Amino acid sequence: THKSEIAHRFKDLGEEHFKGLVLIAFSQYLQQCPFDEHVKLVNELTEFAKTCVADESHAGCEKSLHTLFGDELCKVASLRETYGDMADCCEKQEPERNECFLSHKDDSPDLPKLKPDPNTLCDEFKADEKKFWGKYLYEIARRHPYFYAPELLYYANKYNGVFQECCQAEDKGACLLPKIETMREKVLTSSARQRLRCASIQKFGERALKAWSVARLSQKFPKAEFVEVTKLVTDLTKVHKECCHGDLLECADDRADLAKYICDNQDTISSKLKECCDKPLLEKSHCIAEVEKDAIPENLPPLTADFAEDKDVCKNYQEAKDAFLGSFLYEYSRRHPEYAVSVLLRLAKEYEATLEECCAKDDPHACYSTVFDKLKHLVDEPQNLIKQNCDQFEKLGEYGFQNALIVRYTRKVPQVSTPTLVEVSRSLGKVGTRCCTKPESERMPCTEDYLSLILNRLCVLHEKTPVSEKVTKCCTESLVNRRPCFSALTPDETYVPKAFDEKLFTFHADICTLPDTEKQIKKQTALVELLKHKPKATEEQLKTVMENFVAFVDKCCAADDKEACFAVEGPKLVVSTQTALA
Ligand SMILES: O=C(O)c1cc(I)cc(I)c1O
Ligand SMILES: O=C(O)c1cc(I)cc(I)c1O
Ligand SMILES: O=C(O)c1cc(I)cc(I)c1O
Ligand SMILES: O=C(O)c1cc(I)cc(I)c1O
Ligand SMILES: [Ca+2]
Ligand SMILES: [Ca+2]
Ligand SMILES: [Ca+2]
Ligand SMILES: [Ca+2]
Repeated sequence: THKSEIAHRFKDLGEEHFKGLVLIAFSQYLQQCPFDEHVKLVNELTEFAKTCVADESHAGCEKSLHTLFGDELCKVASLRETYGDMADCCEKQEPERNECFLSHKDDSPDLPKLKPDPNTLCDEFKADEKKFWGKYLYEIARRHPYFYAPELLYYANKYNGVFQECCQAEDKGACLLPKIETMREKVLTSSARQRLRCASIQKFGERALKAWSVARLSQKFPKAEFVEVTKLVTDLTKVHKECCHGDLLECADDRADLAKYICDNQDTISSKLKECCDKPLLEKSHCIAEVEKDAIPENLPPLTADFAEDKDVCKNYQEAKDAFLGSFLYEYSRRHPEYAVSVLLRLAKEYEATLEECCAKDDPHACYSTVFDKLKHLVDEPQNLIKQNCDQFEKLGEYGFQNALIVRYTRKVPQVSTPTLVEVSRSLGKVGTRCCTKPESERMPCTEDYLSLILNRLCVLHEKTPVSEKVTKCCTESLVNRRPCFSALTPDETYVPKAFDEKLFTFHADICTLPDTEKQIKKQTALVELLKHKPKATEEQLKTVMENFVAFVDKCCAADDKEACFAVEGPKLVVSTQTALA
């Protein structure tokens, strides 16, 4: 019995989750407002839902969630003061009003860094568990306004489980701290991934997210029929769409239905689902996401048969380009759980091009007969790139490898801003640690997938106020060729070196008194600057400059009166460095 969307969401999801989803919505839309105020919004909106559960015909209950929510945003008194043109949105009609609001969501918000102090935290948690859960929802959402919401609730539960276990113990910090750092990695990954999903939707169509999904599921569910994989992909894709347009109640609902659909059909999807399908809802959906792949069906025809050798290939393609191509991507991926989905979509796109050309020619079959070998370079390229880069990772270690990446990338695209260059090169530096030690069967999936993620963060940060047409080009050409494209950029000698700014290379006694993250960043920032100033420095010249810098920092940190020391050796470094790079 459903004619009120908000009555329906509230009945299906239940009050606790409803409130969590609503809090998240607001925290993602108004990233600057106090936690209190957001709680008040969530409570008025939840009472209005209750009134609707009670009478589904009460005035307003027929209104979509975007309508009701947007209406709540439009009542915030501090709205124009705190967010400006975001308040122009109020003069639009739905869906435009929600598109313009979406468009103000800040991807790199100027916010204090989260640094946990176990006593205050353990105390707050004992005082009020729900409210604790809630500020978690809040701060994380504030920092990731596109966080996949039902998954953020899952993490808020685990967060709670960790605090419930550890606060009991004697050494809180030693219990809390490792667990919180591990989870912080997992949250940052999660965040990245959903940002890529939304941005892909927003820039390349739903069709791209769909293709990716066919590839992913066809990998996990190699036995499932193309029809089943198709249905899964449709529902799952709709889920991502609702979450990317900010309708969280609906995304969480459709997701709960998907997990019900899956746990109810294991027999035609996968034998690896027995475990997952016995957990409570959030845990269940999460487990379904990360599930181990099932066995590949034992005797399978070669791909060559139906896609290169058959005589009707062109005819079949021509009757249903999409189903034919969908079938290609499905059939390739169920056989290769060891290729990265990025590679798989590249193979598929190559296949489409090959066909678009050959099916037009006088004798198509000879043109398409030999396509698979033409497909070979798309697998060879990134196998090689991986081997090569992990070596560099072996000797240098994380931070050495990051310095190489900062060098590479700064030469590559120097019109790009220092903070982004830095953030992105560091993150790229994490790929070796995350992947290189891996047994070969994962290594390509592991690296390519991670890089799409980091390169998407580059695009999203660059799209905002674009400075490198080179970047814009790599980011917006094809979603799937981002990596190769970026790998393919060579440095530019038209690039006129940037004028010398003393401000950029003056260092003070504060650097000794920095959390290490801030140390490495201050340095890495300096390195990026130097390379925008001296585009053509060489690897040895740069290594030496580095040696001089670390000697200098160590020296001045070590004296009991350091400000004098920096005040004196600092310009000595500048001189020396300018002489070396003269
Ligand atoms: O991302 C954070 O800022 C963050 C902060 C805390 I405290 C705990 C976890 I898990 C996080 O992911
Ligand atoms: O990404 C998800 O949230 C997700 C959720 C469900 I339920 C099932 C699969 I396969 C997924 O990939
Ligand atoms: O940075 C790259 O170009 C790169 C590309 C691939 I594919 C794998 C690894 I490890 C990399 O470091
Ligand atoms: O999980 C996904 O469905 C997904 C979708 C896209 I588009 C890109 C990456 I990396 C992903 O992991
Ligand atoms: Ca910003
Ligand atoms: Ca909707
Ligand atoms: Ca709907
Ligand atoms: Ca439902």
